[PDB]
Amino acid sequence: SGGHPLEFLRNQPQFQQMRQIIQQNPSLLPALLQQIGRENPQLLQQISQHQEHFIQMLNEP
Amino acid sequence: IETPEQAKTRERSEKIKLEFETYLRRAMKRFNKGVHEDTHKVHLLCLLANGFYRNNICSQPDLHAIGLSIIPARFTRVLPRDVDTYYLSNLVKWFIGTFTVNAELSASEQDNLQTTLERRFAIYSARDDEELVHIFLLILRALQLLTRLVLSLQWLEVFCEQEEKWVCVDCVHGVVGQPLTCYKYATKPMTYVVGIDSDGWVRDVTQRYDPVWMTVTRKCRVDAEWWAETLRPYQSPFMDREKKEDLEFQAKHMDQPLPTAIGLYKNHPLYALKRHLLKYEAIYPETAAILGYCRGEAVYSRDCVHTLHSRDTWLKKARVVRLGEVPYKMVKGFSNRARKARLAEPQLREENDLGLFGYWQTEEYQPPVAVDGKVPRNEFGNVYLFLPSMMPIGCVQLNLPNLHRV
Repeated sequence: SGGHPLEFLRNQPQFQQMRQIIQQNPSLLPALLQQIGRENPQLLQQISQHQEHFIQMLNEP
Repeated sequence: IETPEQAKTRERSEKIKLEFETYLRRAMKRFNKGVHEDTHKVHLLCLLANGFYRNNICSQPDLHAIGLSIIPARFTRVLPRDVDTYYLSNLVKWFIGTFTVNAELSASEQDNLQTTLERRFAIYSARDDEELVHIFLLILRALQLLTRLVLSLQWLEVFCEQEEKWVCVDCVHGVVGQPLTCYKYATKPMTYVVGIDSDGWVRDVTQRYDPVWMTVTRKCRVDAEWWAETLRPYQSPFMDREKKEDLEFQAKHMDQPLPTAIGLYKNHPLYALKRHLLKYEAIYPETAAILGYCRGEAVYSRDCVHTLHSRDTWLKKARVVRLGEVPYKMVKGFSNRARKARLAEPQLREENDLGLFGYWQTEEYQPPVAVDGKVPRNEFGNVYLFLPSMMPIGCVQLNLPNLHRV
């Protein structure tokens, strides 16, 4: 299949926590951006393309 | 005082260090620009996610039932297929005179948005404009009316089957069918305007409302491919409706006579001036229709402006310039000493002609056939294999050292 570069972050615990943050609590959403403010070159680099999997992962409860 | 040789070495070192520093500055500026663009895209995605969550909230049957319980029975007797602009105007006028805006209403951080909307319906008071828009959207959806909530990064769009067209509705100011007014009351920078329907499909309706779409907004929006990829999973299956909407948008865009600034015609598909044409660009046909005149300068469609390339360029592009054709365009060329001869004699600077042939003057390339066990060659005893399709038929390329010797 077309293995997306975001596949590894599927089971990443901090990535899962940020996904849960996006899903329910927008008060914690800026804190998610804080992770972006720490170090996230690859995540924002690859977030341009193949966002369907990213959106589905964010919607995952 | 340094010796001249040491001074020259020092100058070389300083120049190299300065060049590397400038390169590092360029790399840093590119990285910062990319990070800023990524952050803007992330913010746009976050706004889209918030809008999707709010729209999914606004699809609850309980809210629709509550809205219908307040709608008078005179409105329910009109079929959704028979909804007209006059009915929409009457409903908006009734809505304004019944629902009032009260900013003094308390904002609880714990209550859900659905509970807030239910309380606003019960008290018939809206905290702000957005809550009023949501209330009117729920009221419209109570009557089984196909309505899109439109946000600019808000109003409504109602699809009339009699017109088969979307009429814009602004509940706060009592505006129906006036996209210009909706653009007027929107946020100052209009770059993206999206209508999300009840089914969840998102349509970029920025073209209908923003007249600056083609002139400044196009140069100020995100990548068209990226936005298309973003909206692709949320494209409605009603392809014909999208096509009709796009045709109406094109018709509205063609209604604009001409922009006020010559600079707006630069690199514009609908404008495409004369002076702005590049080295490979030429108007074809030269008798093309004139879209207008700006400060004495004629306007032609960009489709009439074709990119012309040299004959060998077309050969590289798997195309053959038709034999005996007069070159449509004559431009300067960059070559070996034939090029520098123009510098040697300035009168020859414009004398050297590089024949650019249009796509209308080029046919598809045809690969050669090996003859008598010998590979067909170029004009100079070589075989150009920029594309594998240009390989002679019956010949194979082998990349072996001393193969020529063998």
